[PDB]
Amino acid sequence: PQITLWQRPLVTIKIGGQLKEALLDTGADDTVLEEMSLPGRWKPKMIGGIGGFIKVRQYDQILIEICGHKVIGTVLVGPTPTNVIGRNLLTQIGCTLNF
Amino acid sequence: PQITLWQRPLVTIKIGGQLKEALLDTGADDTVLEEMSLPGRWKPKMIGGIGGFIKVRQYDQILIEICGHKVIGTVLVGPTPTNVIGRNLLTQIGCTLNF
Ligand SMILES: CC(C)(C)OC(=O)N[C@@H](Cc1ccccc1)[C@@H](O)CN[C@@H](Cc1ccccc1)C(=O)N[C@@H](CCC(=O)O)C(=O)N[C@@H](Cc1ccccc1)C(N)=O
Repeated sequence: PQITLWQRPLVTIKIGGQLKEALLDTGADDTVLEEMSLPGRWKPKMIGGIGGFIKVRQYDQILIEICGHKVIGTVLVGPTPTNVIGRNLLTQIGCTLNF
Repeated sequence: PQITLWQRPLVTIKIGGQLKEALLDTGADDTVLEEMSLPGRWKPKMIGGIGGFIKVRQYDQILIEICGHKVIGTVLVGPTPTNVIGRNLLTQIGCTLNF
């Protein structure tokens, strides 16, 4: 739908059988979730933002249901303060900015 | 206009007589710009993101022209790696997410 920015753009997502809330973030190249049990293989990675860099684990082809849409993509799991849905998934659900 | 997320959502902004590029970021409560000479009074502040926290200076009622729209709001200036336009200004230009 259409979502204004008067409040944080938080949505419900389903990933790995669990329900979580996540921030739709146009300024994030990647999707990064707070520490969680995810199954499968992975490679370590380092990502950066305002404040510096953190080490996360990268899982590829993970199924996530964002609002009503299912998408498969990479999800980084590590010490982020909040779950953020980045552009790698936002393009999959057809998300656009408008003004 | 309508902007997809296949690439970073970078726009041209004019602030303090200078031209700069900035990222439209729905996941940022605030607008934070790389170190720049801005005139006026300010209060120190600390902001956080993925990676930790940084110290910035806060200027209120600063005029910024984002794309074709003029807006007046708070702008944080400090050591951010890239200029980000946060929700405090995105609401001013009527920016919405859609999918
Ligand atoms: C700007 C500020 C007011 C301090 O708010 C946030 O940081 N907001 C974050 C959400 C949040 C707010 C408050 C509390 C908790 C959580 C989120 O929107 C962050 N958005 C961008 C802001 C930003 C972009 C670029 C530079 C500096 C800052 C970001 O860090 N995005 C990261 C997210 C992690 C990721 O996607 O990997 C990113 O795209 N990083 C890229 C590019 C990069 C590399 C190295 C350094 C900086 C940026 C990357 N591939 O690592």
